[PDB]
Amino acid sequence: NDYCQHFVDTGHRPQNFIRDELIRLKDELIAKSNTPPMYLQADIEAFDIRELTPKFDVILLEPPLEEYYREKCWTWDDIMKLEIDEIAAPRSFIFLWCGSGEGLDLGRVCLRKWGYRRCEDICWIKTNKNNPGKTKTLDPKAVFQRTKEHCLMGIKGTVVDIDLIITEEPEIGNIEKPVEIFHIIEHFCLGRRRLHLFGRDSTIRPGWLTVGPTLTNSNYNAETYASYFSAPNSYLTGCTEEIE
Amino acid sequence: LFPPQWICCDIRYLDVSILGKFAVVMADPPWDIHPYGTLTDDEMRRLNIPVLQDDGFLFLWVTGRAMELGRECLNLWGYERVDEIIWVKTNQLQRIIGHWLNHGKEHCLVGVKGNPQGFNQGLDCDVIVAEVRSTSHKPDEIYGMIERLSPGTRKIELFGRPHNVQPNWITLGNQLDGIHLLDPDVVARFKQRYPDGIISK
Ligand SMILES: CC1(C)CCN(Cc2ccc(C(=O)NC[C@]3(O)CCCN(c4cc(NCc5ccccc5)ncn4)C3)cc2)CC1
Repeated sequence: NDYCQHFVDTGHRPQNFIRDELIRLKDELIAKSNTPPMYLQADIEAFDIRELTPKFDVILLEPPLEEYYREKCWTWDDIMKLEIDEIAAPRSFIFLWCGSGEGLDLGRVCLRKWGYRRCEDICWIKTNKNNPGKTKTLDPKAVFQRTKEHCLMGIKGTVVDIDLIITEEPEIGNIEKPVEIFHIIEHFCLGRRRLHLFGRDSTIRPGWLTVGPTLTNSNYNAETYASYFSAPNSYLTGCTEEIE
Repeated sequence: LFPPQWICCDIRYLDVSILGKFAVVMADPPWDIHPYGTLTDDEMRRLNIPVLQDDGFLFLWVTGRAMELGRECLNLWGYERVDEIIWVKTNQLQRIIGHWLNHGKEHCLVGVKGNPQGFNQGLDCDVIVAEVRSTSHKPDEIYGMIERLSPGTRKIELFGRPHNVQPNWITLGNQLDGIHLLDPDVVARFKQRYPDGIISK
């Protein structure tokens, strides 16, 4: 009946009781279309973002917020000052991991600052099926136990899945976001120039350029990278057959 | 005081100063996002929400571009957004039931004004899993979380419907059936402000 009452009674979050065609030919097309993974170790605070070319169709931004650590983080002061509009294509999309606190507001300020409008709010809902006992340490301003995170999707320029990702809450000190966000993004078929800022060795993925301070190796070459999108491949969605 | 109370009215024109102060305000506005009863963005900004509370919480349901407009109103009215509840909408078998993604949830902003003392913060979590009822019917679970958060206190709901009336709550909306007031302080101030029982612009 009342899963909220049940959570109060037992510590099992309401999301613990949610139960769960061929979208795989599309996934196969995405895979054939993907560029080789490319990646660059870079200290984004000291890095001139403009050296990342060409302009991107999709930017996934995952700055390491302090709230992710209950065991160098980026403040929204730092994040807001990134020059994301300088590397986004005039028609492009952004997916910004905002956490669960003040980022839900300041992430919207960032989106508007960089020229986007928010078009979706994707919620990563965390179950606790394996640790009903472990209570949560509350942020001082919090009214409720925070059991989710938000990834905001923004669009700039002119112009399937659900806006929910449900997984078990990761082990403490694990900051990784669900890989399912990549699936949602790639299924939109938004183009092939895809940047993941503050990615890690563990998130490197075909079809993506990954830029972050903790990468152990680099293979990025701006001229090589641009060559993946030169004619006749300039406007492929990443969901169509490669051009003969 | 304690049993359900309500006022059929146009919330744009009611003098809400007669209602006193509330520990919790909840609103489910007819935002102008694409309808009868819709309020324009300016009408929502101008609602006299600030007189309703000194220290307490506001629960503001939002969808589409009111995700942003509701945040504007929340701040204009004097609140800081400190939480965001999402209701995951299910069918009777607990399966999940914006032109880029299908929508599995509704959002409710949680704002704070002043420094509320004696609330039971952290008893519930910020995800509701509950069955969809009629069109635009919010889940009754929210009243339980609000009661555990602030037991026994005075609460006010804006843009509610008859099925929303609850003990400890005063409900306002233009599809309610007449006026039903039991709190003597509110009855007194209502009769003085509205001696003929009519609420006009
Ligand atoms: C799923 C959700 C959690 C719940 C639904 N929500 C959206 C939502 C949809 C419908 C209602 C609803 O049915 N609410 C009862 C009403 O009566 C309806 C009519 C206007 N309304 C007013 C309006 C008003 N003045 C304005 C006005 C303008 C023109 C003419 C007359 C009056 N004054 C008092 N009540 C209030 C509420 C919310 C999404 C998420």
